[PDB]
Amino acid sequence: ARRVLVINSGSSSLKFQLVDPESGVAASTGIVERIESSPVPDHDAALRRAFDMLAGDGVDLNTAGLVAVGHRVVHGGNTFYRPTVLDDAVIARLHELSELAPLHNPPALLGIEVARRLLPGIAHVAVFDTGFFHDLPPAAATYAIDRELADRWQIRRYGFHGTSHRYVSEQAAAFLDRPLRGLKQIVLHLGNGCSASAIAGTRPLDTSMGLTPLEGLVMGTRSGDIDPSVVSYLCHTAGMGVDDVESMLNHRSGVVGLSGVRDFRRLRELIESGDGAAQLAYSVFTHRLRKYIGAYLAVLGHTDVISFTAGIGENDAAVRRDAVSGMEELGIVLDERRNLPGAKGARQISADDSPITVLVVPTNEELAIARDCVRVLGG
Amino acid sequence: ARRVLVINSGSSSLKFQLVDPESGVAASTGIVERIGEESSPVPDHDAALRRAFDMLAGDGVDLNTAGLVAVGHRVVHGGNTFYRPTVLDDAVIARLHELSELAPLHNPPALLGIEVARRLLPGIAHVAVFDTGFFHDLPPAAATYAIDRELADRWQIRRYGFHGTSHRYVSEQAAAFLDRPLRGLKQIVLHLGNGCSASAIAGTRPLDTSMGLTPLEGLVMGTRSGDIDPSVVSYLCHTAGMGVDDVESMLNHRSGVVGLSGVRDFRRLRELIESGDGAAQLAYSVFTHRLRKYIGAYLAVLGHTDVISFTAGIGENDAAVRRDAVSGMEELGIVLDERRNLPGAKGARQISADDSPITVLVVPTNEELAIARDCVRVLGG
Repeated sequence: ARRVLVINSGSSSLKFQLVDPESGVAASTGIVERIESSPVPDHDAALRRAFDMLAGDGVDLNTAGLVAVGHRVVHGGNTFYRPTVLDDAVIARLHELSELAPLHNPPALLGIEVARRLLPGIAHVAVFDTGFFHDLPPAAATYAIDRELADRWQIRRYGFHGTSHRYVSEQAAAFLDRPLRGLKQIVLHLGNGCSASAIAGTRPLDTSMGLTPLEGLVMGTRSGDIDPSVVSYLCHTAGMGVDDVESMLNHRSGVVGLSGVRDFRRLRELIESGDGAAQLAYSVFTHRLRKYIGAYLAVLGHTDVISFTAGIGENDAAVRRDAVSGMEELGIVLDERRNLPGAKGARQISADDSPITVLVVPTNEELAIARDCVRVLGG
Repeated sequence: ARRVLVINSGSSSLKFQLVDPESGVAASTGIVERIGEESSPVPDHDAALRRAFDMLAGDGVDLNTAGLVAVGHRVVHGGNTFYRPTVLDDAVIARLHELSELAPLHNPPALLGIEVARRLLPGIAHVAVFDTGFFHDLPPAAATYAIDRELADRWQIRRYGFHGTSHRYVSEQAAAFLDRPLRGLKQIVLHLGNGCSASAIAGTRPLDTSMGLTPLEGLVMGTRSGDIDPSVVSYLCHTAGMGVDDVESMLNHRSGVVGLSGVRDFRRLRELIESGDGAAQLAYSVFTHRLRKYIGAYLAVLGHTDVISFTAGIGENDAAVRRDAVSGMEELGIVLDERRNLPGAKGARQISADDSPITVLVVPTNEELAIARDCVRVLGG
């Protein structure tokens, strides 16, 4: 029996999961936090802690049938898109992308360097969150700005949550018992970050995030779509700097910017007690999502299935209902008995007579990455 | 017969028209160009308007016997302050000056047009009409961006929308073409010209629109980018060393169709495509994909939709653009008819098949007439 250790290395925290790719069982899962007065000063002590934690649940990596270490990287730019076996020269090369993702890419490189020292007798593979969308058609990838300037600095729509969108699309096909290559579909990843995609066969046609993960849907702490003139306008009126504006749009916007709350489950309570700011944030969220659904129906022309996924998507009945209500003339009919809170697994939530099928499909990024590692190392 | 003089006062040029609001008949039309140039006999805005009186005299208008009753002035941005057609006086003009950070390039020359005209025609009433007015009322879920609330409130940041005069007027003509009251109709309007925008409308109330805080947001345009990740500004500061103000200017003046292909006129674009140019085909396909998305989005906002209308310079004339925008949409209720879509006819006309669940029209826009009828109405009779 064989296993893959999957790592997600951010700036103040580190996530890990040890998983068997054939059965899908997770032997051990955990997170190291707060990497100021902390027992974990740097990234070296952090990986050492994860080891102690694995030992504590009865795991030993010499006995566990370890065959690979998989590392998550947010941005592969225009040059890294397939799963990639790591060496010295590939790693040096990866440093050139920090321009595109300065908060997220450098701590992943830290995680790679440490893992390679402490575990030199095992192959290490990088997997890129941008990779599924590398082949977007040019009509959808190209922004309408100065050509020469765009090509020089590699500006285009990159897209994110690629591992999740590809996994759900495959599982939706299996649930329906139909070949994936003959399907057209829409996927909605609703978590702390939010994005939508439109997919034909095995190839994506469009997606809601852009150059960076800021664009598109309304999120927990990010604005999504906004006129790029806000930057200039805030400079000339408020005397705000460019770095200040960008930071406000990433960490002090979305639901928290409108209502003061990040935690989506608190928002329902505050609405029932008559808080006006909370009701406005929920309806701004809902309005943006309805637009992306209609826009992708037109892009596709004919749509077989629509699927909800991630933390909010798999669990929030009110959200799914408010996303597609009043759309029967477009082909969507929801069934209230089936859309009930508290259900489990892949399931149908639309009426039997709905022209377009609607599903909940749970996501499993770590399991998809483990299967990617084994494939690249020769089956 | 009574008549109104309608004025559009830009930085380098001034447009005008003398029109009868009851008959729709335009007695004189024209433009004064190259204002401020060393070569030019027109050094400032005072001389330009005087030039315009002479052309009217040339065209046969005896100004003292023409039955003139108002001057209509168009202004791009009214903020949250001015949204109805407004009788001008010196107090109103002072309040307008304070709004110029919302429109640094377009608002100032329109104020100059007002001040010159009040001095030369002091015994006629003057009226301002705001391109933002129709959208002042958007529902809060469509008007509000998802950013820091205290911040948005202090600096008056919201979706304002533009092409207001055109969207309203076309929505009224569509209802009239069909023999139906406006209050019972849900409709989409597509204004495709040098600038481009879309709206979603329920009776007399707009539900959404594609331009935003400024005219930069939404569809792909002649020289403007439309939608793009706001992170471009940040990214270009750090890597190409560009200043905020130069990015803004690039996004407004060197993007769009021109940025991708080198070309302006859409009639030139077609010839380049049919001759096989690769960059031209790409520019046009990016333009088309963005437009298809806005049509789908607003079908979902409305829920049920009665009619879709094309208008302005491209919408009224270009039959390939219409076909590319709505083909392949039969499962959404749209069926186009090839024979009615052909170039040649002018005037309001149907282009969908007789049995299409959703009706599709071409409806010509007449912004000068709409503005003249507003002047007469606010002046009490």
